[PDB]
Amino acid sequence: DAPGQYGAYFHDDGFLAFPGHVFSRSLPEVPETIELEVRTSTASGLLLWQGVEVGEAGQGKDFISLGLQDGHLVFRYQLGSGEARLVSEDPINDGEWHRVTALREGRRGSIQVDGEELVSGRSPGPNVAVNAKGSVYIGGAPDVATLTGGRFSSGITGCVKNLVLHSARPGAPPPQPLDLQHRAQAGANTRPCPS
Repeated sequence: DAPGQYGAYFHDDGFLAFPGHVFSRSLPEVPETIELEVRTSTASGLLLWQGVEVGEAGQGKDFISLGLQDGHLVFRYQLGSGEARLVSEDPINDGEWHRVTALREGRRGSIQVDGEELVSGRSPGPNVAVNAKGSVYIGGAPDVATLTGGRFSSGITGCVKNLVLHSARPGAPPPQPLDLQHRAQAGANTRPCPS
């Protein structure tokens, strides 16, 4: 009902972080979807990260992530037996809005940009489930390299909006975009992004 409720602008290495339960999972191999809209000129940086709870390895070093690499969308995950990395054909860091959708069914993944053709990928077997219950970071983090194990080194400057995180637990209701302005547990150098 308010401009900016579902969008956030990141600058000067800002970020928001949400409790892990915004991206709750359950049973291994339950399908999961990430969808968001992004506008940025940033070539390399983190869009979304969820890794293991602080203090829990354990939970192994599993993670799910979305980001930009030389402007291309990248979807990268680790279930405990090797990383998958899916990369868009084209760069998306043109400062115009794009919709990006990342889907996973156990080891198998796909990405789609602007409702165009799928690109698929797989992580090596046998592991099928992500064990990560840490906070969900959007747009960056206070120390991106430490958070991501060096895989990313910065966030983005730009907006993320209409963030849908959904593990399709049997019987559960439809997902809804996350209220970025009222549900974060931590953040800095961010403001509502009208669009």
